[PDB]
Amino acid sequence: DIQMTQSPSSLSASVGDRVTITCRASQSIHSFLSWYQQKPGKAPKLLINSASTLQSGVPPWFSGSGSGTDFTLTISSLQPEDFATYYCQQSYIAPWTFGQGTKVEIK
Amino acid sequence: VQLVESGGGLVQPGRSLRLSCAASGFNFDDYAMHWARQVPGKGLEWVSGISGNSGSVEYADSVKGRFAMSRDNAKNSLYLEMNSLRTEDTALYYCAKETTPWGIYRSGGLDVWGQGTTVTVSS
Amino acid sequence: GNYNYLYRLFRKSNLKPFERDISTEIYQAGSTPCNGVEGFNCYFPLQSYG
Repeated sequence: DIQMTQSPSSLSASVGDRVTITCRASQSIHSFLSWYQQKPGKAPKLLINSASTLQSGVPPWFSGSGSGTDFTLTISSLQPEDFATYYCQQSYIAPWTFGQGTKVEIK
Repeated sequence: VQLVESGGGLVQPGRSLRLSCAASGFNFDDYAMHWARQVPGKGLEWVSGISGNSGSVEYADSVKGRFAMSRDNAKNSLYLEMNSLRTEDTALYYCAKETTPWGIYRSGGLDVWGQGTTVTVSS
Repeated sequence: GNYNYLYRLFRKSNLKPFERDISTEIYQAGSTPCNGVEGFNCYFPLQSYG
């Protein structure tokens, strides 16, 4: 396989802004999708699973939706912990591919 | 062909917790051992797998380098060492055999399911 | 969540006008045969709204 891309490749925002990350799929993905959060030099973590469920220990300001092909993730307010890179992967069929990665920096 | 799982429990994230399931009623062969995890209320996710003649070890996309498996055919029990535990790994654990160690067309295994012991991780 | 809102997610072909689907048979599974199971690549076509 599934060729996937994410947009934009980079981002720049301050504390409290509203940004969004969008990544689509070339094949019908429906709802089984995960949005990973990984820091440089550290282990990843999962924030939103199945595009609608909030994980345990994940703060509620990370909210997402989307079905079919187009997917989106919305941030109500940004935090000092929020500044890192982001991946989104599919979880449907024969082995999956990762994203090219977006980055949020201090502007 | 009965698979009884054990080793699950409650433990803090970042700590190690080794699980095992013993193979009973299974004639000895080169069957590819596999592992599958199930988040409660969600779909099915495969974890890892080891084929015959040792080696041939593969994992999932997110568990590379943090899971260790070794197979001992004398005790008929398979164990997995869990390292770098996170809060995401709370799921129900099923270990599968796929019961098709054929020389020709070894793929396409009918993965059986055991009783299963779930794990709980609280931060 | 009293989920009496079951619907259909998958079908082999498009549904024609004024036709009702009732069968609970497992979805397409083109690569591997499901053979009457809900394992890998095997889903029931009935999910609820919740």
